[PDB]
Amino acid sequence: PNPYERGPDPTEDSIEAIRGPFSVATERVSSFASGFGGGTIYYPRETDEGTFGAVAVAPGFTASQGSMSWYGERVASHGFIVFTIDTNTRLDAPGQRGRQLLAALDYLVERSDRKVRERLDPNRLAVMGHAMGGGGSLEATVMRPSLKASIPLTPWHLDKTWGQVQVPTFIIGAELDTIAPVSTHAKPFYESLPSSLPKAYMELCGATHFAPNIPNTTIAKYVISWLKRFVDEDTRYSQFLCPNPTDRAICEYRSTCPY
Ligand SMILES: COC(=O)c1ccc(P(=O)(O)OCCOCc2ccccc2)cc1
Ligand SMILES: [Ca+2]
Ligand SMILES: [Ca+2]
Ligand SMILES: [Cl-]
Repeated sequence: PNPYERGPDPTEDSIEAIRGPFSVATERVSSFASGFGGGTIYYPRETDEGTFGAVAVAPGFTASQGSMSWYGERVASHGFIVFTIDTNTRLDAPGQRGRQLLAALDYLVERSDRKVRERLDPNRLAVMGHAMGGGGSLEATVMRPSLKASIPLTPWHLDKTWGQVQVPTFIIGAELDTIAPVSTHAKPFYESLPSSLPKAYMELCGATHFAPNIPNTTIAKYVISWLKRFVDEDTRYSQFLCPNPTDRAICEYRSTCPY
């Protein structure tokens, strides 16, 4: 009965697939837009099952949306509006990246053209980001507690305490990261999140700081599952999140399961 359920019942094969059951169309947003550097909107074409939630996606320091473009088709085809953004400058700090993620979401709600706006549920928004943009994902949830989900990917931030976060948060770390080492960024972040929050931490064996910038089935399958569970309230995806996954590519996993 869940009004936000989209797509057939999932399997291990369907969440690993490079293409979900929805066909995807795109829209380029100029950098002239206020509040962020523009980006690319990826949306599902089919409307017979209802509107969709959205996730804004930020890159890291010195990087552009091209470092995140593969999340666009992969995630949107499982039933989401996906907005891979550019920041105002490639040198913006994490707090700036959080502010601009929220401006990108507000663009979708308030400014987008009819093709996008009529496919969107403005009540169900989420944030995701890489490196400093993962620090921005944390920042955005403090700025806006009504967000449905947050996914910081190999996140970087000098602030190590996130005990006021109220948004379900999934931190992905890279075991051999030397730029944002898991021992000094991802793990203290995760441990400082409220213990009553639905949250998870996944550490990828042998991975580096730029693992999130190339197609990665392990990232994709649980990014999709997390957005499904919390943006769509879709408990069909709880089976992949709880108990903790044991994929060979995972070297540590922590969670507040069951949820
Ligand atoms: C300001 O403090 C820092 O130097 C610094 C702190 C954090 C991060 P990041 O968002 O986790 O990195 C993501 C992109 O790789 C960085 C990079 C790429 C290419 C050439 C040099 C550096 C980056 C830099
Ligand atoms: Ca702009
Ligand atoms: Ca464990
Ligand atoms: Cl690295």
